[PDB]
Amino acid sequence: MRRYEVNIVLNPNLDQSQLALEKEIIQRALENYGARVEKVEELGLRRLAYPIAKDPQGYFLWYQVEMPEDRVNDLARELRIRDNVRRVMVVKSQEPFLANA
Amino acid sequence: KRQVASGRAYIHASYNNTIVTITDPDGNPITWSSGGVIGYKGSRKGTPYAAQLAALDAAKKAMAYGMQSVDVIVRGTGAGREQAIRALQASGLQVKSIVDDTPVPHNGCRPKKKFR
Amino acid sequence: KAKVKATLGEFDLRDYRNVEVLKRFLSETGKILPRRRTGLSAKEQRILAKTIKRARILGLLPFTEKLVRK
Amino acid sequence: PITKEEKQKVIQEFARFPGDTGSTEVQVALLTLRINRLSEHLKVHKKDHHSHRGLLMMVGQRRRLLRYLQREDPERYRALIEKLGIR
RNA sequence: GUGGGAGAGGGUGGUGGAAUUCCCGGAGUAGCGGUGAAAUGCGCAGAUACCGGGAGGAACGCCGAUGGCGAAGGCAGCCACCUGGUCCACCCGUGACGCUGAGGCGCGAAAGCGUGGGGAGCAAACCGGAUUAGAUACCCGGGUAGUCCACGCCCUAAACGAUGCGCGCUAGGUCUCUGGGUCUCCUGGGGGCCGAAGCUAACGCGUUAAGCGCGCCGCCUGGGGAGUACGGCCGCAAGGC
Ligand SMILES: [Mg+2]
Ligand SMILES: [Mg+2]
Ligand SMILES: [Mg+2]
Ligand SMILES: [Mg+2]
Ligand SMILES: [Mg+2]
Ligand SMILES: [Mg+2]
Ligand SMILES: [Mg+2]
Ligand SMILES: [Mg+2]
Ligand SMILES: [Mg+2]
Ligand SMILES: [Mg+2]
Ligand SMILES: [Mg+2]
Ligand SMILES: [Mg+2]
Ligand SMILES: [Mg+2]
Ligand SMILES: [Mg+2]
Ligand SMILES: [Mg+2]
Ligand SMILES: [Mg+2]
Ligand SMILES: [Mg+2]
Ligand SMILES: [Mg+2]
Ligand SMILES: [Mg+2]
Ligand SMILES: [Mg+2]
Ligand SMILES: [Mg+2]
Ligand SMILES: [Mg+2]
Ligand SMILES: [Mg+2]
Ligand SMILES: [Mg+2]
Ligand SMILES: [Mg+2]
Ligand SMILES: [Mg+2]
Ligand SMILES: [Mg+2]
Ligand SMILES: [Mg+2]
Ligand SMILES: [Mg+2]
Ligand SMILES: [Mg+2]
Ligand SMILES: [Mg+2]
Ligand SMILES: [Mg+2]
Ligand SMILES: [Mg+2]
Ligand SMILES: [Mg+2]
Ligand SMILES: [Mg+2]
Ligand SMILES: [Mg+2]
Ligand SMILES: [Mg+2]
Ligand SMILES: [Mg+2]
Ligand SMILES: [Mg+2]
Ligand SMILES: [Mg+2]
Ligand SMILES: [Mg+2]
Ligand SMILES: [Mg+2]
Ligand SMILES: [Mg+2]
Repeated sequence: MRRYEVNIVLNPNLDQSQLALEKEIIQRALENYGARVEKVEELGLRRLAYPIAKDPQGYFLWYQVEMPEDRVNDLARELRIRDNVRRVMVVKSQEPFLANA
Repeated sequence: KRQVASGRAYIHASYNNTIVTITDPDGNPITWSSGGVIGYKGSRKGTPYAAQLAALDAAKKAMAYGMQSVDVIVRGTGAGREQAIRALQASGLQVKSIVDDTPVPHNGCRPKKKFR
Repeated sequence: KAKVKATLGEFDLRDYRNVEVLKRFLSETGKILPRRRTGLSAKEQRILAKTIKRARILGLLPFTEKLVRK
Repeated sequence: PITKEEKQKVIQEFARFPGDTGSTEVQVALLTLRINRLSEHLKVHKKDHHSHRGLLMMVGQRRRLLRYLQREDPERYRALIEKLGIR
């Protein structure tokens, strides 16, 4: 079990039923791969610096987790199956290196 | 037979030749011109003068469609790139913005022996 | 010329999600600025590169831009 | 990999007396642990050579420690071998 | 052992953007391309230039260094996993357990071979264009193997620092990467440049020795003949020792 950050960028044009559904599916996927959720940041709609999936903007969520290492890659695969999820980036957690400090 | 009046002017400049394309604001070309469009044939098509005359021909053909404003998009490097921007500015078309778009790879493809 | 780091507070060089800061390390174009501009140390720079590239992958930062004037 | 308590369990197991982190017995034990791990990782990744060099080196070290133990106390050697499953 | 650290070190899987090519669509005419100049070539079955969409392969711009890692070959997008080496601090444990290393065994750029995939760009061979006394060559248009992946061979090289490995000893100055410290600086480990003593035929080397020493391995003995012949071993072959 290590400490990770799961980034998910999904389609901004979803309504509430839809978004809630993709989100719940994601929850289920984490629970299935044994990922405990330490904290969550959902920043939502933001303007991408380049268009992704013909959309100028995207919807952002961030999940800090602790999960089994061996499963992590697999977890990623699952999250990508959904069409509505444009980006998935899983990152091993790091301490906040500081500069001009 | 259009009445466009605002749009894009693309200047594609290589060492061999210079070509200009005047287009509508959503990207579809209206008129175009090049070194060879005006009488030049060989190496002579790469001179800055050719670029001048090509910009000017293109701007004429623009006036015929009733063009006024132009956003310039510059691609490539060759002689008379700047001469084409120049001629285009003093053409009677009033330019809005000039932009260098020259495409560069992130290193995809092997070049020909001449280019390595 | 005053370096990018010179105007900034204590800031995470590891935060790929923070655009408001990271933008200042890129040129007119999309390019990651040289140390001569960013004022960073070797290690600092080396981290900032990774962070930027991560953010780029996430669409939060541009891979390339276009040059005005000219 | 090999984590702290995974390793400690082995050190405790093979230590001669309390607080012995350094004895020939312990060094050999640890080396063996690493070796076996590496051998498992080389059953897959048969194409990873740079690690295989490491394997050769660790194997060498172990053989040196063993030849030394066997030279000094033969009984401790036989014991160590019986426990570990070497040779 | 504990506790820290930097890293294009390696293997597997996944993913991102720029560009080239091709296919689809719109818009749009008379050329484009290319050279010292040209021509072959491509374009009215609508090219080039411009916009949108799609497919596919290969390689990762800026960061990037005069930088880093590796035993060497060599290693550069990002992510995860599996894994090698190494540096520092603490002075904690073992108690000479060390160095080197004929043979052996393994790794070994590129090209090359075998079987099967893949194939965008480049491109030996080849097919053409022009230059020029001429052409098989330098320039131009095409183009197959190959370059890419899997597995199995091949074992070469300016495989270069043209400098075997290890340890101790012998002024400094300066730039730098990476640790620790009471951080003007000091101390440890790399990478460079000048230079003490000294060495060197000279050029140069000089705490990253080509100095002063010790241990062990490899190698040399005028040029050609010749890395040829014969023989042996290895290899499917090419061919290697
Ligand atoms: Mg021309
Ligand atoms: Mg690496
Ligand atoms: Mg790798
Ligand atoms: Mg078309
Ligand atoms: Mg013609
Ligand atoms: Mg024709
Ligand atoms: Mg396209
Ligand atoms: Mg195809
Ligand atoms: Mg560079
Ligand atoms: Mg280097
Ligand atoms: Mg080399
Ligand atoms: Mg490691
Ligand atoms: Mg002690
Ligand atoms: Mg004692
Ligand atoms: Mg040895
Ligand atoms: Mg011999
Ligand atoms: Mg040998
Ligand atoms: Mg080889
Ligand atoms: Mg090869
Ligand atoms: Mg052949
Ligand atoms: Mg083959
Ligand atoms: Mg050719
Ligand atoms: Mg001639
Ligand atoms: Mg001829
Ligand atoms: Mg020819
Ligand atoms: Mg070609
Ligand atoms: Mg010697
Ligand atoms: Mg120095
Ligand atoms: Mg220091
Ligand atoms: Mg310090
Ligand atoms: Mg030094
Ligand atoms: Mg002297
Ligand atoms: Mg001497
Ligand atoms: Mg002298
Ligand atoms: Mg010197
Ligand atoms: Mg020495
Ligand atoms: Mg000498
Ligand atoms: Mg002789
Ligand atoms: Mg002789
Ligand atoms: Mg030979
Ligand atoms: Mg023979
Ligand atoms: Mg035979
Ligand atoms: Mg030969």
